[PDB]
Amino acid sequence: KDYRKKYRKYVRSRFQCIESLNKRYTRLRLIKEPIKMELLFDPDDEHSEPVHTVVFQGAAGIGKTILARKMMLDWASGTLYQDRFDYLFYIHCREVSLVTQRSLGDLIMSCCPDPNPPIHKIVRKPSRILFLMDGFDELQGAFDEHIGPLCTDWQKAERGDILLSSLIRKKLLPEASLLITTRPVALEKLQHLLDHPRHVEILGFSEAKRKEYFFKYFSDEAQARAAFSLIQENEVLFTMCFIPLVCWIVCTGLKQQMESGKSLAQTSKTTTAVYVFFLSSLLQGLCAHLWGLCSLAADGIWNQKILFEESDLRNHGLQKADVSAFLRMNLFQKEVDCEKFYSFIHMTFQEFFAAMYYLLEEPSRDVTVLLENYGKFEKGYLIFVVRFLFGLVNQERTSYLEKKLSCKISQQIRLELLKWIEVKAKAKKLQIQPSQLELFYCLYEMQEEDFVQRAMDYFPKIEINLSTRMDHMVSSFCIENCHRVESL
Ligand SMILES: Nc1ncnc2c1ncn2[C@@H]1O[C@H](COP(=O)(O)OP(=O)(O)O)[C@@H](O)[C@H]1O
Ligand SMILES: Cc1cc2ccc(-c3nnc(N[C@@H]4CCCN(C)C4)cc3C)nc2[nH]1
Repeated sequence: KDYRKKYRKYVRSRFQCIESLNKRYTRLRLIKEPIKMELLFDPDDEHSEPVHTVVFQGAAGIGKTILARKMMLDWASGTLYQDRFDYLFYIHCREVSLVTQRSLGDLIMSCCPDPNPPIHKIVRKPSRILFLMDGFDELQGAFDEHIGPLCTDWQKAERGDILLSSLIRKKLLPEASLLITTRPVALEKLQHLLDHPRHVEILGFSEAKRKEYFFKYFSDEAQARAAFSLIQENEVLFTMCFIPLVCWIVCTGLKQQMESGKSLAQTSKTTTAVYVFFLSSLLQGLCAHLWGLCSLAADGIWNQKILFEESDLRNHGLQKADVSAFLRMNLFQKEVDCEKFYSFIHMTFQEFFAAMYYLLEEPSRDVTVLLENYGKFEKGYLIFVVRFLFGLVNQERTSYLEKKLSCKISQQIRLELLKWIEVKAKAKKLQIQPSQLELFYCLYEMQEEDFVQRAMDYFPKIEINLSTRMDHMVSSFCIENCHRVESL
């Protein structure tokens, strides 16, 4: 009752996101599988009982964390679920340990600012509690559908996985509501726990909300109009910029380019080119400390570590003053509340530095054992580590950041990636690790006509499910680059 006011006051301040949240927040697209946020838990024309679990699936960098943090802010402001919920607990999945034996009560007290919250007054009305589980795919370690026995005691301390699994399966607080956000890769795992979920898909910015971001970002109109014109003139960038992280990256790259007397131009055609163009803006240190940055990201992927403490990055080379050269330029950030923990600006940037590690001119650098771990939740699926390898390996493509890669080892990786394509194409009897469309996403990043032409001849037929204009772009490139032993 009176504590709800104290918790709401805390949620109002901690979710300010001054990395205002509102000052940059742009309307994200949400579709049921046109949904009004307030009626997410309201049952449909058929159901009489309300929805208890709602699943937000969306792209990497689409803004799942920003939507969760916006919901938290709007709720504590009064706007959202004023009469539907009394408590909204934000569970940052990357911070939750899958092995750490903890109770559901312990978890709720992590979301509380005070040391002694009234945990019994809080779980008094479970139906009035909504668990905002952010980043299910970001749960470090293996999340198995076989873990057990399940939990039905909120006070009982069970293994992190058993605890989260029991909450998802609605075994723990059955009438408490749940909002799980995740990339669609991990939806295979999540589907096996969900008790009648209502699926929703985050589809980034609309064609109008794309322009809107460019105008909330650029305080000047003459800057905003010119930066959006660069996106309109570029077919690939325009398509890519529905993803808000892509908008942030492009605007920040063009902002650094604007700082100099350099006429606006981004001739980027691949996701790898977008990340290499962005990183090259920050290269004025990130040249001598490139070995550390890549080894830290690779070690943090092989053993599932998003948050690296002071001791992780100290042993990796980057000292106390090097981390300041990465924080101010926007490459490293302080997370895990007011504690000395440093994680990458995004999981896609960690997967980028993990991919770059294998290509630096000198964990292990065996792409063979890296590719064997592809498609596993316990390793982060490695979707982007492989994609960035395909793009960086690109021989007929070089910038400043690409010139610091061994041309001898990037050729060996090129031949290894082509064998991996041949293996996946022929033995299609897999319960999906690299889908046929995902293999088209890998060949798109590659871009080289000598490689894509050879890699395309392995596929017997084209069987893919096109969903976004990106799917029909990436796969059309591969179809155009595929031609038989005598087609004509
Ligand atoms: N609606 C939005 N408005 C403004 N920026 C956004 C929005 N959604 C995402 N972002 C940008 O994307 C970045 C990462 O997105 P995030 O919400 O963490 O997505 P995900 O969890 O799907 O990777 C944010 O730090 C921010 O720069
Ligand atoms: C910041 C940022 C850059 C970026 C570039 C591409 C994508 C992306 N990648 N793959 C998609 N769908 C395929 C479908 C087949 C299976 N594979 C694994 C997934 C869809 C999207 C939007 N997300 C991105 N985020």
